[PDB]
Amino acid sequence: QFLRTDDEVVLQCTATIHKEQQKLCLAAERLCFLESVEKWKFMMKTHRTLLYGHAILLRHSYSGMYLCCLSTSRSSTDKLAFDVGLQEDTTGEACWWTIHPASKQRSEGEKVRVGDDLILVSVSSERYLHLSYSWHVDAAFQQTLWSVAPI
Repeated sequence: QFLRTDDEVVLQCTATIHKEQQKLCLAAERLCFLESVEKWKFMMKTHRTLLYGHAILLRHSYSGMYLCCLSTSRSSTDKLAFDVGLQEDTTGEACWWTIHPASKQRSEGEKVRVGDDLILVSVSSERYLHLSYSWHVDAAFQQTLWSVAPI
């Protein structure tokens, strides 16, 4: 089963809480946060299979808004990371993310499988969608690995 646009997914990263790893889910309601309204769909325009190096939108299902890298750096105590949040507007590059493999055992232009560990690169700011500690998401120079499950 490959990953496709319009398929409702949960977007997860591993966090190391009490020296204990668990899978956390991206959520939102105007910035983004983590939990475990966690439902997302990949899109290519305002159910095609996604390829690595494809730029995509992440549409939040409850709200209908998109995950966009912001200007501001207010959620972070690293001032080189940008805030990530929901935006209704989708002209410009800020709501766009390119998908990359975690592993060398996956190539650019290849089909993105479910259960593939993913790296998500902001088109406008060239930063990664990034897990930060509470736990939040920002856009930073350090990579975080994301995986997608069906929901």
